[PDB]
Amino acid sequence: QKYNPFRYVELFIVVDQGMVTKNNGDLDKIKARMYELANIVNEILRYLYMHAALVGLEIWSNGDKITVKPDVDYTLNSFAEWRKTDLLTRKKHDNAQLLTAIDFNGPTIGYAYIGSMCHPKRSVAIVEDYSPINLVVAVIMAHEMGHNLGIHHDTDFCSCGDYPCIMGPTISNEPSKFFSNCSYIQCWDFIMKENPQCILNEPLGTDIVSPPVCGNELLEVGEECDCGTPENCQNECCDAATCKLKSGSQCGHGDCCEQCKFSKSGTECRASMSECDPAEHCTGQSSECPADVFHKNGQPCLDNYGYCYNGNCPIMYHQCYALFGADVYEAEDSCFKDNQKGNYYGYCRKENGKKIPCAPEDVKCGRLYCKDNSPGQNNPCKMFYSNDDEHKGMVLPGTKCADGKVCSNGHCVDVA
Amino acid sequence: KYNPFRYVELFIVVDQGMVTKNNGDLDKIKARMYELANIVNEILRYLYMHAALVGLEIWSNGDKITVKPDVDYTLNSFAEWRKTDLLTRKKHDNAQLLTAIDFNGPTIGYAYIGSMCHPKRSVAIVEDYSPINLVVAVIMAHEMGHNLGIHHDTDFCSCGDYPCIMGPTISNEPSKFFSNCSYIQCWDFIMKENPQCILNEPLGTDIVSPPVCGNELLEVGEECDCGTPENCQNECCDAATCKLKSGSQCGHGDCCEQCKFSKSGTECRASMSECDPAEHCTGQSSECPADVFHKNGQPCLDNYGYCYNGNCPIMYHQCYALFGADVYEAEDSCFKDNQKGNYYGYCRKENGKKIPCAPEDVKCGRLYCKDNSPGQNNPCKMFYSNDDEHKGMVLPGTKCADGKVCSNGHCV
Ligand SMILES: CC(C)C[C@H](NC(=O)c1ccco1)C(=O)N[C@@H](Cc1c[nH]c2ccccc12)C(=O)O
Ligand SMILES: CC(C)C[C@H](NC(=O)c1ccco1)C(=O)N[C@@H](Cc1c[nH]c2ccccc12)C(=O)O
Ligand SMILES: *[C@@H]1O[C@H](CO)[C@@H](O)[C@H](O)[C@H]1NC(C)=O
Ligand SMILES: [Ca+2]
Ligand SMILES: [Ca+2]
Ligand SMILES: [Ca+2]
Ligand SMILES: [Ca+2]
Ligand SMILES: [Ca+2]
Ligand SMILES: [Ca+2]
Ligand SMILES: [Zn+2]
Ligand SMILES: [Zn+2]
Repeated sequence: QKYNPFRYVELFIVVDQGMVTKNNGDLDKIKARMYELANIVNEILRYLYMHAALVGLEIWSNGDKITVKPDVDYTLNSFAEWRKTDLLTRKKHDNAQLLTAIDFNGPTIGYAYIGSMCHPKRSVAIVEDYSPINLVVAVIMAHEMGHNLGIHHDTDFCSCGDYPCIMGPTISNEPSKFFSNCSYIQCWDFIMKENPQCILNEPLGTDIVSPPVCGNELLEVGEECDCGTPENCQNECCDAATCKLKSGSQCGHGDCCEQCKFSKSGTECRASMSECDPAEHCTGQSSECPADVFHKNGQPCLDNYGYCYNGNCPIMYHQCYALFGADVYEAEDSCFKDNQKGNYYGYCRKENGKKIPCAPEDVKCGRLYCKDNSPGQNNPCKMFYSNDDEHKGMVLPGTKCADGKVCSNGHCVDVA
Repeated sequence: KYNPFRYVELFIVVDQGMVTKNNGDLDKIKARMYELANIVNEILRYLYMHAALVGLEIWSNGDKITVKPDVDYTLNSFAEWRKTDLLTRKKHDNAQLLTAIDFNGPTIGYAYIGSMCHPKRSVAIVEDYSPINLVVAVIMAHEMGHNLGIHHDTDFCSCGDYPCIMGPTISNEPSKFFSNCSYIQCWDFIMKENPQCILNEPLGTDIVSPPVCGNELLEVGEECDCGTPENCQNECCDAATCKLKSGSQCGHGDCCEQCKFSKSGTECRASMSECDPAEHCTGQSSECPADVFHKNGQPCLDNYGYCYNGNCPIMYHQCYALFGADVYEAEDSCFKDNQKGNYYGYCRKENGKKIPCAPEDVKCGRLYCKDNSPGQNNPCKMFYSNDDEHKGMVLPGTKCADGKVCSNGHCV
């Protein structure tokens, strides 16, 4: 299971009603451009060791499914909410942008949550159809996505050469394709230090909706392999320019592809996480590490210390350990009553602003309590809270709150 | 010149139990304390650490705290003594109480985890478990390693076929070796939570125990010292005479280029700011000058700040440190939640207890910064973690007005 240096943003573009009428209804033409923007956005991000892959296009040729308002802050929280409640529940994807004809107040031609990549709500960005030039619109797209990647503007002695850089204070008439030194650092700081696990997988060709394109470094339909331009290709299994495999190779992609041949059967290709993570192994007859399989969510795991959840086994014990280190354990039940106060630290589910208190049963599903015996600092009900992320130190969704019960969204709901 | 090592400046406090046990022979106790401290420096070398005994206090009259058999009491009591008494009249990084009175849950040692340099918590307690110096020494090494965020050797950390310093339990025949985990954790805690109080190198005169040749600590009567002749790697000093070999000039301190002097203008000390007048050497100077600063209050940085202990603290620079780029100084109006008296909003502390700011001292408690993150707009964002309520307080010495500044929670 080799380590991929790249990440991948499985993008989802939405196009507003406004934008459509601009284009006289030509749905096919829109699609065509959204396919092209995508490839320029992936071109651009390559410097950052990142790819951009269009896994969904949804044109509101019917009508805007949210009110697209001139004030760009309302509109963004609005698109972020629809992204989460409607789009996400219908389609898997990492990041969604909204292209629009609507004139924003600023004037602002782009607006996007900082360091949000992968956040169920905030991994989003609004983008003005600020020009017919695709190089321009794509630069804006890549720019906002950069903000999501937690990149801030260039300042001071940031450089991308003697051209206009992507995260420059403001856009040029004749824009370049170049992120800046400052951008590359800030972006990889965000990955290293926030880890958006969701951009980790290479998207499958079937998964991608743009006409397959050879040399974009995205394996796609009809391609036997892809490894960029002839000048960049390190894959001696692949004819960079024709995207077909070379002579004897049975493969030129995947974790189950060695030298150029298929991986021996039994060859582990996806390491197990926990006991809710059955390992995967190569078929001996294919080129890709077989799909990932977990156990039955809710399965007695860890000598019945926990009930499974997405391949892992969340037990209060480990949760303490992470927060508070060696020799610290689960606290007295009494400690959890502080969850009903509904204050800065004690609660269950923040809904979209306020801190909702805990139900006297749901108290084992808010802020966590641990019995810290750190000499000279013994404290029965040790708790953890930073407003640097109020989630650090809340019980993980999936944790036993009793027997035959788990914490689902603030609640100690029932198991089955 | 960057120094790998850190230097624990240890202070030992000996209790009454001990004293009676030695029938009051102080001249003796002193002698053993010196030995212990030396043994404890040997041990530590592996962590690239040193222990230097810069203080020793035998309670041969009164006992300065009622050391109870509840180690946790004795410990918090002895910590408060350290900081509200001992530390007032003696500079020192870490302190240890050797007792001869037995503690409860059969306890030979007791120390704060990762407490190194803490005004109150930089201490540990060790028990007169044994006449055997090396046995006692090791407890001291141990409860120090605790002080340093070092944990019990889990289940398979190793150090040869010897019992290791941070083993679950002590053996009948201890050894001077720290385990690999220990090296790791040590420096993680040092890297991560860097304690500044162990960076300076003890002056030879800062040390109270009889100078030693080949202990890796420059002292009085020594020209240089670089440990055993087996470990001494600078070809400038005979590591047994400690007075430099054939025609060597110097051998320690920054200003010594392999066995000889530096020269003039040669910058010698860091310069945190413009409030730190670099200081260079001169040749004829075997070492570096004393760290000159700037008469506190000397205007600095476009007239946004006034100096302090070497740096130049301004509100803005302090928002950027906590929150990153694009987060600037908040309007005075936010700072007003510092008279609220609540978990985040005070101006200082009297006794565990928080004092709300007077309207006057307001830009002198919790910090507030303007954060316009799209979708997450917050005009008066501040930092608060129960890991350290102090993280986010305005920095002791920061400009809060034309001419006025912050000190111990006031704009004055
Ligand atoms: C407050 C407002 C003025 C910020 C801008 N608006 C514009 O820059 C604009 C409108 C018409 C001409 O310029 C904004 O929308 N900022 C956006 C877009 C942006 C900022 N820098 C670059 C560089 C390259 C491409 C796009 C952008 C932003 O994302 O910050
Ligand atoms: C409650 C009690 C059993 C905890 C131990 N006690 C002992 O270690 C002990 C009692 C009689 C003989 O040994 C404790 O507080 N230990 C200390 C000191 C310690 C533990 N392991 C090592 C290894 C090397 C040096 C010192 C120690 C501790 O801090 O854990
Ligand atoms: C960016 O690169 C240029 C190299 O020309 C350098 O001058 C500039 O200061 C660098 N700054 C950062 C933050 O990398
Ligand atoms: Ca993905
Ligand atoms: Ca391709
Ligand atoms: Ca699996
Ligand atoms: Ca010191
Ligand atoms: Ca010496
Ligand atoms: Ca200076
Ligand atoms: Zn921007
Ligand atoms: Zn211990």
